[PDB]
Amino acid sequence: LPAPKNLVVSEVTEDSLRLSWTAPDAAFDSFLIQYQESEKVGEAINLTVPGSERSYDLTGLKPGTEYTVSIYGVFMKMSLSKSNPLSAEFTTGGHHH
Amino acid sequence: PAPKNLVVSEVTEDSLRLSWTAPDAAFDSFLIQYQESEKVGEAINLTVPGSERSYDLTGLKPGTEYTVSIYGVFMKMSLSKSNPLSAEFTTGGHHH
Ligand code: NA
Repeated sequence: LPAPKNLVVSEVTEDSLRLSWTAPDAAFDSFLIQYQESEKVGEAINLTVPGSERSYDLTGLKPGTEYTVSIYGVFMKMSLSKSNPLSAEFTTGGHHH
Repeated sequence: PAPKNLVVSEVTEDSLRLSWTAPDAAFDSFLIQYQESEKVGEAINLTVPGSERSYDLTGLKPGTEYTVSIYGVFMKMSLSKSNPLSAEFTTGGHHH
């Protein structure tokens, strides 16, 4: 099954991590990115980005701090379901020929 | 849920005007299938919008029994996520 791959940082500063990853073209409608300080100090944060993105800047971080980052591909599927049928027999007017 | 109360409202020598009931907005459309009863493998299929409660079957043979089936059709939307990809990264600078 499809999934994001190759999660790296392309840039780091004292308060940011610029993420980069790969994914099959149009496999995903969006990405869910979850991040939190690794020791679990501070809030777990959830963000969404468009499915065409392959990079994202995590900003407003604390210096010298380890973060656990998770990325999920998100996909929508549309299908049609069918009820059980209702059936009846009817006869047209007139004389059979 | 499913359509209920399939009847004809009108019959002529060449037509059957179908009528049925369904809960408001239960279905996005209806599938109607019909064929001469004493016949196999000549079925006719069509769809109508989910707001409709009648449909005219025309160009039929006189004095002939027809089997008619109606299905309620609903559009299902699914939202799913892949397996996560996870990594740990350290920001720049000195921890405080
Ligand atoms: Na779901």
